[PDB]
Order: sequence, then structure tokens, then C-alpha cells
Amino acid sequence: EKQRKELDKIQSGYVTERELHIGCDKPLGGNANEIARVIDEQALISPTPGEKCSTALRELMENEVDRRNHMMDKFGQPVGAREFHRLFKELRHADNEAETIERHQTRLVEEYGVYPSLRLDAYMLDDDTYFPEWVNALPYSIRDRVKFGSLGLTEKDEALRVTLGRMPLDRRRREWERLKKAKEYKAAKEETLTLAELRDARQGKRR
Amino acid sequence: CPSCEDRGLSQNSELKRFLKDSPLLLAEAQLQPHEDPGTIALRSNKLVCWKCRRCTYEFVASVADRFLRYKRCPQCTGEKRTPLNLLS
Amino acid sequence: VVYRGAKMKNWPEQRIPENFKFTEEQRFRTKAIPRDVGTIPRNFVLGVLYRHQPCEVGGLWEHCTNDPEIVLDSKRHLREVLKQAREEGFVTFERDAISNEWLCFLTRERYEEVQRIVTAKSERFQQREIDYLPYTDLNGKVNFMWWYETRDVQ
Amino acid sequence: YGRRYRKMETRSKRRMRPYASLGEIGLENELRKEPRINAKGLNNTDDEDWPRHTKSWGDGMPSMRYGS
Amino acid sequence: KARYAGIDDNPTITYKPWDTTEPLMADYGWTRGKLPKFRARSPFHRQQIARRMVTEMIRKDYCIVGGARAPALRILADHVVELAKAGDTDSRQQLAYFLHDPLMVDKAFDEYPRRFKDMNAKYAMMTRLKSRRRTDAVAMYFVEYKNRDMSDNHKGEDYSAGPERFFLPPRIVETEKGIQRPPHMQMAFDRWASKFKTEEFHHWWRLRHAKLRYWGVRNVPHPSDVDPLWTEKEEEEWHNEMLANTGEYEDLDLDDESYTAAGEGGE
Amino acid sequence: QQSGTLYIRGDKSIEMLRRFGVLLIIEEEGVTYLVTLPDVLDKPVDDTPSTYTPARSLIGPDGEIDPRVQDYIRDRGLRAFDLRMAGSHSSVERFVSAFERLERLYEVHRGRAMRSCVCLVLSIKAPKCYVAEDGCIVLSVQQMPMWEEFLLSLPQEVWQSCVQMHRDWRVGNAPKFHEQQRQLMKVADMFHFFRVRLDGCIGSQTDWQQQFILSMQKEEMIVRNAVKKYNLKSELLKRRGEICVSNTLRSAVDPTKEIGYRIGGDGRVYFNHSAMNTGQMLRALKDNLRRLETFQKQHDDAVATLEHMSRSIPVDFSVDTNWKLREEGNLVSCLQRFVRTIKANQTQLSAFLTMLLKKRDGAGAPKKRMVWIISERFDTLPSGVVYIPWDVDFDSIKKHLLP
Amino acid sequence: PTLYLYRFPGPHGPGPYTMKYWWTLGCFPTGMEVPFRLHEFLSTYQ
Amino acid sequence: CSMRVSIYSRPGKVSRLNNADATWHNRSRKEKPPDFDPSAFRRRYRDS
Amino acid sequence: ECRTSYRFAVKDEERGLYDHGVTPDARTLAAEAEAQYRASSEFLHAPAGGLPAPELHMEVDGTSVSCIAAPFGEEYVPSSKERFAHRGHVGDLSRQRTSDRKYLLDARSHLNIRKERQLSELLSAPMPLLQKSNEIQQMLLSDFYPQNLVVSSRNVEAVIALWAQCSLEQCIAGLNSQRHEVDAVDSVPFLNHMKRLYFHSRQTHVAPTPLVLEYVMTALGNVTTADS
Amino acid sequence: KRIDTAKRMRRDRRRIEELKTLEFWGWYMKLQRVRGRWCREQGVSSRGVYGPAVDAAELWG
RNA sequence: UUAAUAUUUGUUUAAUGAAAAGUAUUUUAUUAUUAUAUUGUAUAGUAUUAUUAUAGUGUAUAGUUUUUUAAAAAUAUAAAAAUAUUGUUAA
Ligand SMILES: [Zn+2]
Repeated sequence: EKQRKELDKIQSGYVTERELHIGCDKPLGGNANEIARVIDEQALISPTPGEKCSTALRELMENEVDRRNHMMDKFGQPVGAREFHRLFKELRHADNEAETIERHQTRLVEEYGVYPSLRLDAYMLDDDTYFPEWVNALPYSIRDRVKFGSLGLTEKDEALRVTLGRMPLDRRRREWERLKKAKEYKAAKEETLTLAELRDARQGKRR
Repeated sequence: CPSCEDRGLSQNSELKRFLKDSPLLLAEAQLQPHEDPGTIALRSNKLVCWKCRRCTYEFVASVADRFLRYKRCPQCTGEKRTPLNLLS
Repeated sequence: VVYRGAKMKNWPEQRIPENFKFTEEQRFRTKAIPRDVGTIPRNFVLGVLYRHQPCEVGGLWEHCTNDPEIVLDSKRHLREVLKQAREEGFVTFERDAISNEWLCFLTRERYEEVQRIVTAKSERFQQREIDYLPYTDLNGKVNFMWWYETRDVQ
Repeated sequence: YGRRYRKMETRSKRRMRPYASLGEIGLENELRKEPRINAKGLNNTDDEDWPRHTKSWGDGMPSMRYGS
Repeated sequence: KARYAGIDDNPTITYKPWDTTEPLMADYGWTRGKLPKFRARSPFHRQQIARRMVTEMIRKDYCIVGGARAPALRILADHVVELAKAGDTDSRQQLAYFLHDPLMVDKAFDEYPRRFKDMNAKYAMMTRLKSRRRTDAVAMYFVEYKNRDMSDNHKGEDYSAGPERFFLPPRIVETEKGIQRPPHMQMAFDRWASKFKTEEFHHWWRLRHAKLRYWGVRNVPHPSDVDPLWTEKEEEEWHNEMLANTGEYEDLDLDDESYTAAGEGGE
Repeated sequence: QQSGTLYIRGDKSIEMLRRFGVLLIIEEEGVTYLVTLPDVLDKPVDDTPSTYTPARSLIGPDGEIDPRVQDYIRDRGLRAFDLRMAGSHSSVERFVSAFERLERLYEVHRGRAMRSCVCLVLSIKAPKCYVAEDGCIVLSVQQMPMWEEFLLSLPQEVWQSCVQMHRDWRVGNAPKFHEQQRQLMKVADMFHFFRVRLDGCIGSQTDWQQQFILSMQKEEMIVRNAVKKYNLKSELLKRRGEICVSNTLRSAVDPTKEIGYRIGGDGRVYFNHSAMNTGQMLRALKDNLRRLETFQKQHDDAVATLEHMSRSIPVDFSVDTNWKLREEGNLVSCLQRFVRTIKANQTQLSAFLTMLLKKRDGAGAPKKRMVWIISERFDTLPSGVVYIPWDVDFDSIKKHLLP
Repeated sequence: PTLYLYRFPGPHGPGPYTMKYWWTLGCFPTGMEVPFRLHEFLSTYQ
Repeated sequence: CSMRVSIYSRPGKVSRLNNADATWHNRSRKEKPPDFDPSAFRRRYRDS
Repeated sequence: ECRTSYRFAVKDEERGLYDHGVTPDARTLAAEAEAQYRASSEFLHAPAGGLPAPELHMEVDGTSVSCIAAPFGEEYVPSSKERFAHRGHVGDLSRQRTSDRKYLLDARSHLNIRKERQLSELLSAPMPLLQKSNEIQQMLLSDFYPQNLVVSSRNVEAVIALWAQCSLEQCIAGLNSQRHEVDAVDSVPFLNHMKRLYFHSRQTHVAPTPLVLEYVMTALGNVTTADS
Repeated sequence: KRIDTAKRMRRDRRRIEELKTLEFWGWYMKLQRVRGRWCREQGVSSRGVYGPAVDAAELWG
């Protein structure tokens, strides 16, 4: 709709009337260049439709694991010896896992200078250049948490990461810098509570 | 004390281009006499034997990593794991 | 002493009548095939951009046309290669304040690599036919492998 | 209460929600290989989505449910 | 009641032939407007079964399936042939999404246009076999593509009986023994068959037989009684048989020609 | 004394070099030697220009050797470097001086200028220092004062290229080298040989190697049909056969003169891609096939007997390459005679040899396992090597070691 | 305080479901029955 | 008793006790580190 | 090492390597294709003078036509990064592979790590409670705040613990010493300091700690009156 | 000793798996190259039964 | 007799929202190597792991506690809403 409206409002020089010819082949002449400018702008600068995703989609992605855990906890047959042992092992070594991910993170930030701000920027831009080689070689159980576990992230931030990954790279960086400035201003303004946050705190609902 | 000199406890500034320009690192340096007379490029990384003032422990740390980043000795910050460093 | 036509081997010349007209809802549904994205087009466009930067995309197409040795199907192919460079991080789009038009700029992160590319590339009748073939990688996404056959017709 | 152990075990072990379209299975394949922020995390091997027809032994051996 | 597949994305200038289906997602049911739902554990399981089944069908050109799986497989093969006749980039992306093997996707999109250029509909063919599966007493159906010998990578092949081994190429009628398969398909089939001759595979096979004997299935021989499937002498003999070829080129007479040169020692 | 000082200096230098992490190879016209052994099996972990690992993960005080570095060295065919056999006193002085110069050059200014995790080669017949096609930097031992200037003028782009080539070649995974060896196995299956490998390809060009691989894959059918028609499939060669191709092959009587191929007494088949054809290599294989397997069996028996002799007698054994090349297959009988003599007089050998170690009260660099090198005649060096000929007698060896 | 006998011959005599074990495993699947094959030994080896 | 059932000798088949084609599957797939040797540790330490 | 009578032809290390089950015509076709593609890639990387190209030249059409076969799939995409292949950002993977790392190009780290280790040394310094707290506040307001340098989570936890202990002991000391237009938040000795440090930590995006928020909650609790 | 042996074996296993993955990728690329050459020889364009005219029209893509 | 019955229905499959061990049995076979008394062997299964003698340069193609199929009724699943009802809080 918007493209049709603006392209019909553009009425500088329709002498050649070869819009279809220029759409199926090269241009007609260099003088009538307004249509060419508009076409190239709407083809490159204008973003692809439907690239932005909602946080409801990212929540529904993990809704599968949520439903699986709920069904298991509701209709779970008492586990056997090996399952009991695995559960006890995990419950006992959860603290060791937290300690070792903290040690990996502090070693990284002290020997390479990759601070949590840089780690969050890498998370949003979906770039692995901010991390050394051993980061991807870390154990898979902690490879995903050692990178983006310390810094705070929301479902909205994950959806924004997906939106960035879908959008082009220059637009990635520009929108990410804009959103980073916005988040810093939000952190500066977060001294007080808004009415919605007060209502949520009184109700007990956790976003 | 040497530890309180780097911070502003108690305008003009100059550039330090060698180990001799920094009087703090020159004291802890246990550099070998025959290898280098103190004309070590402070920006380049080179391994020299140090000797801390507190624990008096000898170790090997880079000159560029010692000045630019203020690396602490392994015994005073918890890597050598000596009785002075052990918790028990 | 001419260099005319970097066309495709299989594609024939199409005849569109003069009174042809698209519907208001059919003209915005045209899907073009993905043009070549290869090292040859990317390096040709990088060299043209290193010669002329920053410059409007129309000026870039005019410079590519003026260049004798050109490996490009059409302005659509140039737009696709520009999209690839934009996604890879070679070119960015900045909007001027006086003209309110966008402009391609070489990324200062990759300027040295662009210089090395143009140096390694720089260190009579011609006709180049482009031939493509689709395939799918191990991940399960479609992509076209391309090649160029050159010949001197007199 | 009458809930069959085997059937409830299968239902709670594996998924039931069916795909809706090929574009949707493509979007799911895109959004599946995503890192866990604070979850447990699972091994994403370099051949998880690649064709296992040559990897797994039983993907080519004679089968009765598929009839050779 | 409503199918969200009707919500069209990236609409083309011309309306689709189906315009309401996926068409690969079949929406299995029991009313005549839908496909016969073969018994599964969930609709997702049914879709996975259909996906693997159509993938294997495209791979080996035939599939013997029991129960209501045959009509579903036939209709899905018809839809795949329709996608191949379309030959659009979006159609290929959809088929690569739906299938397990992108190599089989490419094989289909390469061979099916020339194969079914001269056909309108009902491309596959289902034949109910009189022999039923022993474990279930369920009828079996042989589903294969019709145009086998006119244009396809498979041509002049015999399906009346299986080969000597399940990793050997299928039988070929003596009338058309001279034809050769495409090189990429041949190399892929060889890489697939090569895994059945390793020692680790036989180790895993004996372990699986031990697990079966422990579970209690009958007539399964002991792992210490099973035999290897392809020995070194059989491999050498079959390689000699396949490599024997005196066409268009003969050997160089090294003893008769002056190829030899002055070397260091030896005689 | 002075030799011992040179040896300890060289050991300190190579240890500091392996702590820095670079891979040092001395390339000669005949064969290359790996001097510095860094953590090659360790996967690259950091991209920083300066890495210092004082620990030695490959060699330990308990194991003293790793079962994987042997495979890594065999897969390239590199010989073991040793200062006591390097050569004359002036030559070993030059070598240890070059080692100390390189160590000091790294130590004074190590960093982005001279990056770590790089392969350095030392060549004698090299006009000027240049970068090889593989990615390793080769330097002429004659241009000693030019090493600093060359390494400091080498740009960061070429440094990064060399680092990348050394990381994906001969280090850790090495996928390019792995695919090259895979294609080598592919052509070796056609040749019905155990392993076909390229030698001298460390500091040389890769174009001839790639052309050889592609040409063999092109003309694979010719060799297969030829071996099928002439029954060239030998079980012993297929079980253990060694083919070694090089860019050039030099003669044993005249290094300037070049030969088409080379047949050794041990069974290896040496070819040069310069004057090799699908007919020439085929004719050589057909002429030497009924002889190479016999030579391999006899050499295997001799090497097993020598291994038993090294297990019993403390002395170590080696063979002279010059004499091995000059024998041209006749070395087998001489080696068998030497083995027979040693086996007949084995019981007294260790009893007489322990007396020397017991009577040498003070030595600059003593070793319990003194080296014996099978040669044509008697020789002697100030090292712990014997240079024992093939024709031996007990009293003769006694008087040759000590009156 | 109970014993488990998987498959034992009934009151009238051993059936095929137990003779299969007798010929494959070597004895009845319970182990409480001692393998006694004197008759077939006399019929074949003697 | 699977060994006595299959690998052992019977009046119908020969003994497979020493038979590589019947015993090779007994080896483990995933290799395991060697067990600690107390005699070797004693001869190595040589307590004083 | 092979006691078995039979032997297995292929090994686990080689599957699809020898290609024994391939027709010789297909074998030579694959070899010719690989050679043509390698020659085309080599010419593309280093253009020869005059373009001889005898291996990739074709004379079937009757005219001099040379097919420069462009390479494809040179970049490697693992299955863990299938999302980039499905989106279409293969150039992004190319850049992330051929681009220098960010920690090698960051120069503010040389200063931030130095200041962090100096803060750790100051914490380890054995000084009295109030004097050490004042010194830490001075050093912080002098060096970190005017440059928004990243502070480590454990250092923040330790300094807030010290500030809480100092606030408690100074409240006790003021009570013992006792034995207008002043805001309620000013009664606590380090309430505003803790607040500013916690907000700076939130802005610099360092993970807070349960002990951190516990000490801040106690500093909020030990307050005279109710404040919005 | 146990931990050292475990590390030494796991390093080899990891490198073997990585080499297997890389070799499989290279083999699939070789397969695509061979099928492209064969399609060039046989004159089969995998763009449907229509041909090159619809592609030149590039309406549907 | 109940009984043409009730509950079950398992041979690589839709492979799994996942993968680093110890201990006690059953079963045994010509392993190699360091190379000085005796003593108990390996894989494979089975049962168990709170009450510290199992957690690290980075984890076995791991799928029997995972189970077949061309109908309605009964029953189970409200994680089976694109319903409804009630109650709580908030504008
Ligand atoms: Zn100290």
C-alpha cells in the first residue's frame, strides 16, 4: 500500500512510460531517474516485510519444554535407580557448575578484556568475533550460558535478537546502537517505579 | 609506599619509554645484568624475573603486561598457592 | 574493440508489447530469481566502488557500464551484489542531509581488504555468457552455482 | 484414575503438536538452533540437521515397516 | 475447522493450483475430503512418518508399505511430482524443508520433469500385494512411479526380487544392462553401501543381536553365530567385475613401448 | 667440554623456542629435521600474537615420550635432529649460534611484529629469506644479520597469512593436510600400496603437488586396468608398501645428475614428478615388483633382529643414508651378515661395552646408549657415535673403541 | 520365600515350548530339571 | 550361560573357544585408559 | 593383529574414499570435473597472461569458448549455525571467520583491567573500616565514575559488604556519641553511595549478586521514616 | 594418571570427529560439483519442465 | 465353565529438549607391556547411588523401563480453546 501510494504520488517525468521495461530490463535513460531512485530505495533501504517477530513466538518456542515438564511432573512414574542417580548427581553438582561457569567468565574478562557489555553486544549482533576460540570449545552444557548468562536478558530481548538476526547487518548495528542508548536512558530513569510496574508488584504477576 | 604512588593520593605529565623511566617497576625488577641494562621497551612484551616487595617471591612476568595492566605477583593474589596464600 | 553484453546463455531476448500494463496488485508481486553472489561479481563491484566512492547506485551502474570488462547481468544483479556486500559488511548506506538520498560508503573496517583485493586484481572483442544451476546445501537451503563462459566473437 | 502408564509415558516423553505448513517447519528449523540463556543446554553437533542416512546404521538396512 | 495453511505468505502474481493446501501437509482424516490417517501416536508422529516415507520413496523409486500408509504415500508422491513440474525456487525450498535428504530433493527436481513431462495426474502407482505382513496380518502395497524406463536414473531395473545383498545395486534386466547411472547418484549410493562393510558395523550388529536375544525375539541367531555381510575376497571380486571395461580405451604396452627410463638400481 | 657447552646452550635455546611456541625445521637438500617440538597436538586456543607456555604437555618425566608425536612425525617423514651428529665443530657452532640469535631475536621484541605459532625453516642453499608457498617462513643460514630486518619488515598481513597456513597445516586438526593425505590414500589404493607420501614439500612449492594429485586422479583408470591385466596386485606390498614422490630426484653418485626413479634396499620406491609418466612409473613397478617385496621381507627381518639387539645390548643403532644409497639393493646381504655376527657374539657385546661406561669416570656429555651407525668402512667422530662398518669382527671393534 | 519357575513341563508331559529350550539352551529354562539324555546317547553314539 | 550355549562345543558343532571370528566382538567399542599397576608403581618409586 | 580368517575391506576411517562401487565412466567424469573446477579456481585467484586455459577450454561448439567455472560452497557452515544459512547471511559467517577478534582491537581494556586490579589491591589493603571506605569512595569517584569503567561483580559485592559493615558500625558509634532540613536518606552514612554504585553497575550491565541486593535492602531498611 | 589418559584420548576423539565432519562437508561439495558437471553435459536444467523463457521473464522466480 | 474374554500387543525406529562414573553379581577368553613370591582377570548385561572414599581442555551413532495397526462407543488427556461459570486483584 505505502509503496504504491508513494510511487503514484511521484509524478516528476513519466515521458518514457517504460516502468515495466525498466522493471524487466535495464534503465531507459539517465534523465528520468526519479523512478529509478524510488525503486532502488524501496528495494534496498526499505526493510523486508515480516522480519520483526513478537515475544509470543519466542515464548511458544519454549512452551514445548514447558508442557513436557508439566506433563512429567503431573503423570510421572517413580524413576528407577539410574534416573535417580542422574537427578541426584545434577542436583549435587549444580553448585560446581555455577562455580565453573563463574570461573570461566572471570578468566575471560580478566585475560581478554571482553566485558559483559561487549558480550551483550555480541549476543545482540549475533557475532562470535568478541569471543576467543576456546569459548566455542567449552562444554555444550555450559557453552551457551558462559557467554550470555551473567548479563540480564528478557524474552523481549531474545525476540529482538531474532529480529536483528533477520534484519540486515548495517540495520542490525544501527538499530542495536539506538536500542542500547534507549536502554541506558531507561536504566538512568529506572530510579522510580511506573504505575504498571507498581500494579504488577502489588498483583504478584512476573513478566 | 610504592602501591600508593600510582593513584592520586597526594598540570604536567611526561611519557615513559623505557623501564628506567618507571622507578616503581625498576625496584622490583630482578633483571639479569648481562642481558639488558634497563633499556627495555615498556610497550613491548618481554619476560623478566621480578621480585615482589610484600611476599619477596620471584616470578616471571612480562614488562608490557606488568606496567599497562598492573599484574600482581602470583603469591600475593592467589596462584602460587603457598602457605602464606593458603586458607587453612 | 567493443565489450557489449554480459548476458545469460539460456535466456532469450523477450518481446514486451508497448501497451503492456501490470495490475495495481500484480506489479508488486514480481519475484526475481536470486542473481549470482560470487567472488567475481563481488570483486568487480568492490573495484568499481574503490574507484568511485561514495557514489549513488545509479552512478555506480553507469560506471559499471562504462567499464569495458564488466561481469554483471543487469542493474538487478548489481543490486543483489550490493545487498550481499551490505550483509557481509563491506558497504553501508548513509542518507545525505541536503539531498535526502542514500549513498553507499565503503566500511572502514574492510577498507584494507578492499585495497588488497583491488591490488591483487590489478597486478578486442568480448562476450560473456552466464550459466547457472540450482542445488541445495547440507542444511537444506536452495542456492545457485554459477559460471561464466567467455568468447571473442568478431 | 485409569490413565494408562505406557500411553501417558509416551505422551509426556514426545511431542504431539503437529506442524502446520512447510514455511512453518522452516521457521522452526531456523528458531530451533538457539542457545540457552540459563537453561541446561543440549549438544548441537555439526551434523544434527545434516542427513543421517549415511551416519546411522539402520537407516539403510532392510526394514519391514518401510518394505525394503 | 479452519486451516491456517490458507493464510498465504509471499503471494505470487498468479494464484496457486491448490490455493488452499500446503500441498504436502495433508490434514489427515476419515471423511472423503481428507487423506486416510494411518495409525500413529500423534499428528506430529503421523507427519514425521509421512515425511520419512516420501523421502525413502523418492530415494529408492519404490516403497512397500502396509495399512493406510499406501494412499497417503501415493498422494504425497503425486504432490511431489507436481512440485517438480512447477520447478519454482519457492517450491524447491518447500520440498527441501519437508524432506530429510536435500540430495534426494535435488535428485527429484532433476529427474522428475523429464520423467513426467507427458503426464497430467496420477503419477505414482499402488499395487496391493496378496502377501500380508506376518506380524500384523495387514495387507501390503507396492508403490512405484510409472514412467520408469522412458526417462529416469533408474531404467531397465528388475523389482521382482531383491539383490544378493541389500547394499548392492538392484537387479537389471539384460535388455538394458548397458545404461549407466548418474555419477553423483552412483557415488552417493556407494558411500551409503560402504558403511555396511566396516568392522565397527558388524560389532554393533552383533551387539544388537545380543540385545534382541535378551529381549526374547525368536529365530535370531547368536552373535557368535552370525557371519560378515561382505568379506575382502567378495569385495575384490565384485570390484574386478565392476571395473572390467575395455571400452574406448586400451592399456599402454609398457613392455613394448620406450616408456622405461634409466633408474637407480633394481636390476 | 666446549662441545658440552654448545649442547647445553642449544638445548636451552630450543626449549625457550618451544616455550614461545614456534615450529623450527632445518631443511637440507636430502631431508628435513624437526628441531623445536612445540605443542603441535594442542588445538589453537588463543589468537593473541604472544603466547608463552613454560610447561611441556607432550613430554613428561614419567612417560618421556608420547605415542602420538611418533605418528605426527612419521606422517611427514621428518628425521630427528641431534646436535652431536649435526656435523663438524664449526658447523655445530654455527647452528647453535643461529639458534641463540633466533632466541634472542624473539626475546628482545616478541609480539605482533614477530608472531608466535609460526613455522620457521633454516636452509643452507637459499639466496635470500622468503616466504614459502605452504605458509612457513624459510631463512638462509648464510644471511645471519638480515633475519631481524626481514622479520621486522614482513607485514602484518603476511604474518596473519603465515599463522593461518600453519594453523590449518601440520598443526592440530590440519584439514587441508588431512584432505591431502586422504587423496594420497585414494591413489595408494589404486597403486596397491600402503602409503604414498610427498617428500621435500615443506619449503618447496605446492603447485607440483596439486598437479600430481589431480593427474593421478585423472589417469587412475589406466593404472587400475594395467595392474588388472599384468597381475601387479601384490599382497605384501599392499600390506606394507612405501611410495615417496618428490619435486626432484638427485643421483647417488652425482647430486647434480637426476634419475627417473629410485629403488631402495628397504623396499621404498622413490619417484620425481619432473621426469615421471604413467608409463614410466608403471614400467618401473613392473620391473621391480618381484624384487621389492623380497627386499621388504628381508629388511623387516633385519630390523626386527636389530630391535632385539637394541633391547638386549644397551647401544643404539642407525644406518648411513649415503652407503644405503650407494649399495643400490646390495645392502641387504651386508646387513644380514652384520646381524648374524652381532647375534653370534651378542652375549659378550654388552659385557665388553659396560666396561667402557664404567671406566669413563668423567665425560662432558655421556650417554648410556651410545650410537652405532652402519657404514661402509671405519670412521670416528668426537660425538658418542661409532660409525661402525658392515663388515665387523669382535677384536676389531674392541680395538676400534679402545686399545 | 517363593521360587520362580519360568516355563516347566506340565502334568501330562513336556511340550514343544519346552523341547525348544531342551534342544537350544541344553536344558529346561528353570534349571531345576537335570538334563538326562541317556536314551538318545544310546540311540546315536553307542 | 550364553558362552556355554554358543561358543562351547556340542555334538552338532565344533569348539569355538579359540576362534577370532566368534570372539572379536567381545572387545569394547570405546577404548578405556589402562588400569593402574601397583607392581610398576613400586618398581618405579623404589621407597627408601 | 588380524586373527580372523576374513578381513573387512573398508575401514572406519574411510567411507566413500576409494569409491570401488562407481562405474569407470563416472569415476573419470568426477575426476575431470574436479580438475576443471580446481583449474578455474586457480585461474580466478591468479589470472594467467593471455588466458591459455587448455584444460577448461571447450571446442565442442565450434568456437573458442572457455567456461570459467566459479567456485561455490567454499565457506563452511556448521549445523549449529544453520540459522544463518536459512536466513541468507553467509557473508556474515565469512566476515566472522576472516575478521580479527575484538579483544585484539580493544584498547580500553588495558586500562579497565588495570583499574580493576588496583581496586582489588585497595580492597585487600589492611586499613581501618571507615578510612578504607572513604578511600574507596574517593578512588571510585575519581577514576571509575568519570569514565564509566566496568566494575567486576565480585568487587562490587565486596565493596558493598564493606559499606554495609561501615554503615552499621558508624550507626553504633553515633549512638554511643549521642549517649532540621535533612532528608531521611541522608541519615544512613553510605545509602546514597550504595545507590549510585548499584545504578552504575546496572548501567554497565554487570550481574548483581544476592548478597549485593541483600546489603542494599538492609541499608534501605535501617531508615527512620517512610519515603516514597 | 587416569585424568591424563582421559584427556589424551578425548583430544584424539574430538579431532577425529571434527575431521569426519569437515571431510563429509568436502565430499558433499564434491558431489554437488560432479552433479553440476553432469547436468552441464546432459543439458538438463533443474528449473522445471518449462525451460529458460519463464526464467528470462523472471516473474515467478 | 468363566474364555470368540479382561490387561498386554516391542525384531531401527517419529532417535531422543540428551549424553564424562563408582559399587555387588552372572559369564568367562592363548591380550600386550613394564619385563624379581602369593592373591584376585577383559567386554557385555543385571541391581543400587541422600546420610562426603564419583565433576575435568570441553561428554560413546547414546534409541527395552521408549511398546503394533485402514472403525464407531466407553475411557484418558482442560498444557484438549478459536467455549462457558465462579472467585481474587487492577483501571
Ligand atoms: Zn607478592
